[PDB]
Amino acid sequence: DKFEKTMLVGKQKDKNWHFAISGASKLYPFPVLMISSHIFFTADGKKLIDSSSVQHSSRRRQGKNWWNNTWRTKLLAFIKYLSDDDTSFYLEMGSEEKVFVSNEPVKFKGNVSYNI
Amino acid sequence: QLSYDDINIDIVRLNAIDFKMSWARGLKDILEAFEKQKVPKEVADASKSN
Amino acid sequence: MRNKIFISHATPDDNDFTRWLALKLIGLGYEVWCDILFLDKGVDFWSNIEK
Amino acid sequence: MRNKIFISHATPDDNDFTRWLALKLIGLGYEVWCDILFLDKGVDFWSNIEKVIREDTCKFLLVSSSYSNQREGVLKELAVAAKVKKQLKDDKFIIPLAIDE
Amino acid sequence: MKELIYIEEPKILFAHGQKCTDARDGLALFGPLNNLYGIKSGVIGTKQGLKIFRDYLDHIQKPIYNSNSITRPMFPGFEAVFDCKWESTGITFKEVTNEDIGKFLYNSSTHKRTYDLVSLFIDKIISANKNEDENVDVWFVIVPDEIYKYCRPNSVLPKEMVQTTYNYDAQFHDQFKARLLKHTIPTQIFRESTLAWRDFKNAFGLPIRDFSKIEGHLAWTISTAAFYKAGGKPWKLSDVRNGVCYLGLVYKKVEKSKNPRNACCAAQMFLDNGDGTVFKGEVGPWYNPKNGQYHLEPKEAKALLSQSLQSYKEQIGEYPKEVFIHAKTRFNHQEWDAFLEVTPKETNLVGVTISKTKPLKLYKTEGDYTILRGNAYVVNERSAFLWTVGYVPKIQTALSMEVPNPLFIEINKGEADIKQVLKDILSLTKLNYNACIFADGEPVTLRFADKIGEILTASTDIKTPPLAFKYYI
Amino acid sequence: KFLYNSSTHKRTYDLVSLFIDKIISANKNEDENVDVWFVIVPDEIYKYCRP
Amino acid sequence: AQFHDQFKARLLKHTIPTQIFRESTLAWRDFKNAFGLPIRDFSKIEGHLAW
RNA sequence: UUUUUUUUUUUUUUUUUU
DNA sequence: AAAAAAAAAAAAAAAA
Ligand SMILES: Nc1ncnc2c1ncn2[C@@H]1O[C@H](COP(=O)(O)OP(=O)(O)OC[C@H]2O[C@H](O)[C@H](O)[C@@H]2O)[C@@H](O)[C@H]1O
Ligand SMILES: Nc1ncnc2c1ncn2[C@@H]1O[C@H](COP(=O)(O)OP(=O)(O)OC[C@H]2O[C@H](O)[C@H](O)[C@@H]2O)[C@@H](O)[C@H]1O
Repeated sequence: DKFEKTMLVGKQKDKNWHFAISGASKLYPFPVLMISSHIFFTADGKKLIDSSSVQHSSRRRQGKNWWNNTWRTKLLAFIKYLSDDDTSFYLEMGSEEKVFVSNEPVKFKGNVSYNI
Repeated sequence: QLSYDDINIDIVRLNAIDFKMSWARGLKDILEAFEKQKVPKEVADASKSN
Repeated sequence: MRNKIFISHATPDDNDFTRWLALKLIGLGYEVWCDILFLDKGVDFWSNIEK
Repeated sequence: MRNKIFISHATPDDNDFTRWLALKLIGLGYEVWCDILFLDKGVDFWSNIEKVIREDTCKFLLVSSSYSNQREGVLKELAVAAKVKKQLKDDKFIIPLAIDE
Repeated sequence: MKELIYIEEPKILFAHGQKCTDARDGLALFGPLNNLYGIKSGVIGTKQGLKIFRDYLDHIQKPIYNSNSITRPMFPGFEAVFDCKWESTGITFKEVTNEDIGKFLYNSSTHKRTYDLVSLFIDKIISANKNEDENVDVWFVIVPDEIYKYCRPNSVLPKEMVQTTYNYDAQFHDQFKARLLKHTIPTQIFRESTLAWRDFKNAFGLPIRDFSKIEGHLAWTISTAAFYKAGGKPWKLSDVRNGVCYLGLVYKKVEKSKNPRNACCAAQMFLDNGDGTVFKGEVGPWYNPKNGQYHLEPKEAKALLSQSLQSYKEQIGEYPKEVFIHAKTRFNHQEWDAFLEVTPKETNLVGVTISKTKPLKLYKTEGDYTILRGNAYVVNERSAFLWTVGYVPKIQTALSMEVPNPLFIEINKGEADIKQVLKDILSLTKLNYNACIFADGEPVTLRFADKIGEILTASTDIKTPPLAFKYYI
Repeated sequence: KFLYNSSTHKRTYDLVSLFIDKIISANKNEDENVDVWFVIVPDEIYKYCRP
Repeated sequence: AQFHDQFKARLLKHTIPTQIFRESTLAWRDFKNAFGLPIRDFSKIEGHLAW
């Protein structure tokens, strides 16, 4: 239950917490695919918890301490698991035509920083 | 929690300015005492503090 | 001519009040000397304080 | 427990009387503390004075003379004695001694 | 690779013309702008709860400390920070008995129970204001916790506790501050929870609202609001240019009248002759029919803008030269036509749209922290992204919790330079008088207008409401 | 403009309105709190705004 | 037609204190009659006005 | 409602085509 | 009566 070097499926007490992604493309600034990260919970590892309040409480109790360094790596690991090669993957839209999306997200650049 | 009975030996003779309950009141006391004893002073300029 | 006001305190325990009082006294126009005020420390200052 | 008798005094002058009294009281089986005879050298003397007055001084004796009336050190240790008197609830904790005619 | 530029962190002015980026540090050292000799405080509530208020007022009197002073500055005490007298002596106390407050709470219907519970405070406070000699600058309402359990919409009283108006909202706070508008009285709601919580415990024994580490921040949020409600100036903005007013339009839903009717509210921000900033409300509530329009008909929009230019021309002498209208919703051209006609020729009219719905989440490659607050990604001369939520180094932590969402700032109408627009929004995110924080999520105009809208949509009989935020926040 | 009127009732109402409007505006639409509102009134109005 | 009475009557809804002053009751020394003495001279009784 | 922020449910409108 | 792209109202907890 661990792709690359970062975990995606885990436990807290009797609740299995599982990493998930929600994807959608936008074409206004650039043709890009935004991916948002989410945490879901199961009672047995296969059947999700039907109570919305319970799931919300569990995901917030998680999201207490995972910061960037463990959201980004899990997101990239899930994307790399979805990859077809080392540098990209393809959405199957036709028998002969495919939509090539990069497995590496867009980088930006900032001229400012600081230290811990 | 610092009772006046537990003060060090070198203070008990000296009058102790009270900052325990109001810091501003004690600071006003300090300013008045410094003015009375004519401590050397410069013109007030908070920009130096900044 | 002696014109500095020394603020003795416990540096790792009474730092905040000393900060507040020193930053207000300096703004008021009173010269203040304290260990927290000066940035960086050396072998010299142990003697410096005394003098 | 408190089993020491402290003899405050003006060190520059009154050493003779205090030494005599301390020797007499030690001979009389009473434990005695004083700077001339029992203070540990090369030690924080004010801190030791505070510790002995606050903690182990069962009885306080002040040698009062023309010098000891205005000496600073005797005044400080006298104030500490007054404070520990308030702490202990003992009105007979302190007995001043009149030496000078 | 796309370039993102950082706009300078704004500075807010304090006493003696001094500048400090932080508000807590500036107030804790340099004090407020004006001198308010004393705050005569009135307390209305149960006798049992008054003990807690007096204890917490004494607690505030003594300076208090946070666990990590770097993250949140310590509180040096009200008398030190604000140099104004605020004592437990001189509090005008009105008592409500447990029996009287319990007769009304245990009701089957939420609307009438809330109406009568709030009337129980309103009548007493009106009597105090209009029948008693002593003056009360600000009125604190200490409220029990069972009320908060059962004074809110869709809060169902347990059947075992049932013992026994629809033109009013089921919200205690909104209705309460709504019905006092005709009296021009400053009020502040306190929950008996928000006060010295350590008495209140859960099953585990920990306090439910356990703030064992964060007393300093709560005291900072209480003291600044109390000072502002008394008529004092905590801090002022210094980078505002001459001849600029802003206005913030927000649309809220109204359920009492058939058709939501989407009432709109506005707030102003402009400079005044001299240096004293003017930050008031511009409230002429313009009722907007249709279920989901959110766009003003020409007549009411013209009335709004005429009122806004008025309260500037009578306060400075001449008309504004540059106006930055902000809103959560984009403007249709029908509103803009009405706006243009009322304005004179000299003024340059600008309508800016601010939104959060855009799902952008900029992660960094390495590090357990978020993006710096103050960065800006300029999509084009008309649109950009500005992270008003994010990391700032002075408070030592990011204001948001997870990786935050930037603000989509677009000049929907007018022309505007993008840099000046993204420069003033970050400046506006500083002047929160309801809470004393380093900076807030998005500019205060859209949130103070949101508050006044949520309050003014609680009472139907509101006529010419006050324009001062002291009666609202 | 108000005082030099033929009707004493109308001039009195206008004078009261002129002050009360500004006072109400200050009370309801201004930030600074006022405990007591002093109304300085000239002498011509005193002599020419009474029954 | 009473300016004072109507004024104090109309401000009642807002529950706001006020005090009406004539300019003569104020520093009267400006106000001079034909003879050259102040009309409302209070030179000997100014302390009571202050009280 | 000392605040702030992030979610989850809903619901809702507009534009188009049958 | 669906499509996505735009809206606000309310609740629940966490930590500042
Ligand atoms: N370093 C200090 N040590 C002692 N008292 C101090 C100090 N600093 C301030 N005080 C205050 O100085 C005040 C009294 O010093 P006084 O005016 O000269 O003598 P009295 O006869 O008029 O008052 C009799 C009290 O003095 C006894 O201590 C008992 O407390 C008596 O109640 C104290 O209240 C302290 O708060
Ligand atoms: N390194 C030293 N620094 C200061 N004094 C010293 C030192 N070494 C020895 N002394 C001696 O310490 C003495 C300082 O006494 P004083 O203040 O002048 O006059 P008092 O009558 O008020 O002293 C009475 C108490 O103070 C005493 O410490 C004892 O504890 C007494 O109980 C000097 O003789 C010094 O030669």
